[PDB]
Amino acid sequence: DSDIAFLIDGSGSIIPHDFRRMKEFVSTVMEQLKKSKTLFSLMQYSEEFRIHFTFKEFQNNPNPRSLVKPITQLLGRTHTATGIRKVVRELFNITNGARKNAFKILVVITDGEKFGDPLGYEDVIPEADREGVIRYVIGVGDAFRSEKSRQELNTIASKPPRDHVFQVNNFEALKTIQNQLREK
Amino acid sequence: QVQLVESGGGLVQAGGSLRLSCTTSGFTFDDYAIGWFRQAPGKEREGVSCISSSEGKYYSDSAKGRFTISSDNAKNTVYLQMNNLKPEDTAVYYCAAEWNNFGRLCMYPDYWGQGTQVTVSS
Ligand SMILES: [Mg+2]
Repeated sequence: DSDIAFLIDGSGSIIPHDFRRMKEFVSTVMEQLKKSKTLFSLMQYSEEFRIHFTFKEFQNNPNPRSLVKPITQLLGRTHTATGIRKVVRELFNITNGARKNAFKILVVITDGEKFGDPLGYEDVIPEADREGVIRYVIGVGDAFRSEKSRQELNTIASKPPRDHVFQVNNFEALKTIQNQLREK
Repeated sequence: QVQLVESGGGLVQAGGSLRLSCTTSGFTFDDYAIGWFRQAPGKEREGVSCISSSEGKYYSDSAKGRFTISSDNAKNTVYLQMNNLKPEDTAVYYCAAEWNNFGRLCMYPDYWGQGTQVTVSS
């Protein structure tokens, strides 16, 4: 009943330890939601974009360790706004195993420092809202330690921002999604 | 029960300094990150600073370099030392608390104090 898409920041600003912590965060969310009606898909972004597995591909091999372990960090600039657009258009397409009438969740894991993107958040959030994609945001590193990155997290987060911004150092985001999905 | 009581406000000349105090009670002090917000009337609201035992310290762009947030863990009180104050810093200063296990450094506080007036004149 729910299609959860991950968009992970692989840019040069994500240190290797945090990028590890992103990998085990995503793996734990999938692993906790196996044997349920949740399908999963992942895109890594920096200035280039790699779909490491689609909704259809997770359906054919629902092993979170096997899907996440070979993921290697891209580095480079931070094209977050373009990354948002590609997830909505490519990952949440029926051709990739996404379901039309499902609960659409995007999980963005970044440090909140878009850099070099030709697109703005103002240009991509209406597209996400049009498909009913609920957007959760996981701040990493020093994301919460500068006023610029914090106010960025609200712009990307869903309409009640207080329900949708969390940290990667805990799994409070997963509990909120689980409580959300149980309500659904 | 839950209280967040601001004190240390008032009128100060430009270039002066003030130390605000946020004396807290009615909750376990260590479970929460405590932060400072401000809103002058007819102006937008701003985050200023926050202190968490696990996530460290946060300062807004206007606050960094001038301001210092600190915590007296024994008396459950958080202080904001504000140096080099300016007339544009005139606002009602609120202290607030957020459950620290979210790890967000006071982005969405769960409790708000009543606020105290800080005035900065030339
Ligand atoms: Mg970067």
